[PDB]
Amino acid sequence: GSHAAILWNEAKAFIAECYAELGKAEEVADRLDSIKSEIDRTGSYVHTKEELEHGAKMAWRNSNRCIGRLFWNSLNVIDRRDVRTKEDVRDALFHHIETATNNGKIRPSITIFPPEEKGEKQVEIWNHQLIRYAGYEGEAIGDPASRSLTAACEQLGWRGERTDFDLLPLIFRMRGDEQPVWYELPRSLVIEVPITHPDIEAFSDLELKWYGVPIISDMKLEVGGIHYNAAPFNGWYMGTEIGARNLADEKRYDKLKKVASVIGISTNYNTDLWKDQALVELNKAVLYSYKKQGVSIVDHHTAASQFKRFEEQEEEAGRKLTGDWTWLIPPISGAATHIFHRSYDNSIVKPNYFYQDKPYE
Amino acid sequence: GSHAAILWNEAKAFIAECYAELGKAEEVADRLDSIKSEIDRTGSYVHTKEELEHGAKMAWRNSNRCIGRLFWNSLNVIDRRDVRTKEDVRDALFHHIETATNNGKIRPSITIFPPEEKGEKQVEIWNHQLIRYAGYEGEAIGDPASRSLTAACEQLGWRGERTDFDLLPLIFRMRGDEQPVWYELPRSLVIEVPITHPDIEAFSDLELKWYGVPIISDMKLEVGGIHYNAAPFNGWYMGTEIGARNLADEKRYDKLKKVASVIGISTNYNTDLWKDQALVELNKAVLYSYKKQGVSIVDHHTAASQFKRFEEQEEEAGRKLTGDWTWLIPPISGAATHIFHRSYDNSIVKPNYFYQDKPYE
Ligand code: HEM
Ligand code: HEM
Repeated sequence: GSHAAILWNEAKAFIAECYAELGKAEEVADRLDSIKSEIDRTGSYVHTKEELEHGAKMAWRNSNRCIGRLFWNSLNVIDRRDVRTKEDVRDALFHHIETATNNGKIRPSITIFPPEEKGEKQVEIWNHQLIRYAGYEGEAIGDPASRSLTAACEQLGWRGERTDFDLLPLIFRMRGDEQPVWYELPRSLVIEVPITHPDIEAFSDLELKWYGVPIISDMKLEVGGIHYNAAPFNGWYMGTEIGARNLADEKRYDKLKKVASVIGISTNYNTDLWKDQALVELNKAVLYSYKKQGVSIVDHHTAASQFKRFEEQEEEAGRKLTGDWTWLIPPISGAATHIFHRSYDNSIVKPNYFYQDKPYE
Repeated sequence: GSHAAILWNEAKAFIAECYAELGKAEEVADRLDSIKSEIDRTGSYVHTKEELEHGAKMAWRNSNRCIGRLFWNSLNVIDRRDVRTKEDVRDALFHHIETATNNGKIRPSITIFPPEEKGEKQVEIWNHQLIRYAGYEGEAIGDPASRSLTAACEQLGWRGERTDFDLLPLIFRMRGDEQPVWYELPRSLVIEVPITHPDIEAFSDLELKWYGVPIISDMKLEVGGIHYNAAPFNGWYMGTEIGARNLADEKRYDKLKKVASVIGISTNYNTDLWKDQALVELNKAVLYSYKKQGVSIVDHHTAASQFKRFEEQEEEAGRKLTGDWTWLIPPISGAATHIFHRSYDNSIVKPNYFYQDKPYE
């Protein structure tokens, strides 16, 4: 009743906006008629390859928290709405990792899986990211952010070796099944980068490493009223995400004090700004390491500079710019970028990516 | 008509809340009667020494953008509502600098001047801060943030030597005068700190320096409906304000590239994170310098730690905590403090400090 009404309204808004950008303004009338009859006949409608391809791009462009939006139109859209089995999904996820990694020269990609029909999911991905480390407790081992998902995986037959860098398996659920299935990731498919410093040799004593490609797999892609709960996407890392957050947060790997030790500075006084010096060196190490192994990465300055060019292009295209200041500013030297010195409208514009409730926990 | 109504409403709210914290709950009834008769007789009311003293403190406690709120109850309130002449104001401002500086051991203080009567100001301070550097243009000289006020001062007979660190004079306007008066600051009253590094001797080649005490003199203190447009206040600096903003912003002194040069690093590649390393060293220098000359300063870690204790005390006192995340997080290593990892309610609670339109510009 009310669900068939919201769907039609969001479809009219999307097709108009989408076709206007694609230069197919005359085809709007004939397409909306087909959609109206499709919603009445089945209860939903199917996007064309061109529609969801641009839809996923528009969704990226409207992502307020993303600093890499300059490259929105170069997104590699992989259409996998034809998957029916768990092997199909697995192979699609494996393919995503392979094609996105591209031997280091990372390609911003997204794999589209079947959307929700009558509110029920067809494929449901449990992983936050396709490649992520596990986490445990007695004393902290691994990535604390992954604790709940690690426990869920263990309740399904999976067991990790309990090192700080255990690769969580792929874990997803198919329509009609009560519990999800899991598949260990083939190591040959996963690129990892050991962290070393360009001037400090002792840095390798920390035995730090991180994976090459972040692939967010738990967000919902909303395009024209259609909910693609399963649609993993990826870009390349921005150094700070690793050296200022993942390896620095007290609630994550908490490595600042150990970094200070290998670089030769004391952790006695705050006034010595040891945490800051540790952050700079750890972040330099991250950037040097990724570049050395031939894996794409971008520093926060270059990234902000690229985002500045994005702001200019949106003004040039006549589109309103939206952004979340609190997420756009880098966690290291934010005042050194232009983002800090201006304000952004945090309005939500569709199509976009949204958060969804975690099946575990 | 409507002005006498708003005033009475804000007075009832303030006296109740103020006396409840002071343990004088029974005196509320008799005090509100006197106030009601005072508003009818004159059109406004006069605070008691105890009322505005605690009012200024409560105002500090409600300042969402302030990280040093832990020390709210130790505020040194100086009552100068008895000033009538321009010499009175000048001496009060001179006194403020002297007593607040306290030979380096800075004392958080506030000088209260007469409030607005029928919407018109009695004393109007033009300075953003009592002690601040001037700014000019052909090529950039001094502090760009002070350009407009510097031009206004020059249109009044004042002329600076055009160095990067010229002290702007005190400039204020008395009721009944069309234009403001100005007084040069006595150098013996102003403590300045030359910036040097603990390990790098070449740092002094940058010839950087900053003043010791920041005294915001252009904000409005609102207590119980009474508007104290002139009420300068001060705390001590947090290193980052100087080394990550005042001396780092491209729109301020823009010293990062010159800092990189004296510390021995290249400014060629962003991936080398030279801006970040420059920021750490400049900030360490700031903290070491202030401490060396015996002038109070606090690093961002200690400051966040102190703010954490403030959050706990407000929960313990039963008061709702308000804060602006975007201003509370430090501009250097924000994720290394607890502030970054939580959210804050940006609701405005009175009494508080507000922005007011600049008479110049
Ligand atoms: C191409 C390079 C990319 C860079 C450098 C970049 C960078 C960033 C950064 C630094 C954040 C903050 C992450 C954090 O602090 O947790 C972010 C968030 C985000 N970005 Fe990207 N991004 C890229 C590509 C993409 C792509 C391919 C999409 C989608 C098609 C996208 C969607 C978003 C979304 C929705 C968020 C918020 C996610 C969250 O709330 O956890 N980004 N991005
Ligand atoms: C005692 C030590 C103090 C410290 C360490 C401290 C620190 C800070 C910091 C770091 C900011 C940000 C400044 C910027 O980024 O421009 C701030 C803003 C502010 N603080 Fe403080 N503060 C202190 C005392 C005070 C006192 C004495 C009051 C008032 C009685 C106060 C009122 C505020 C207000 C209203 C703002 C916002 C001002 C603006 O928007 O420009 N603070 N504080």
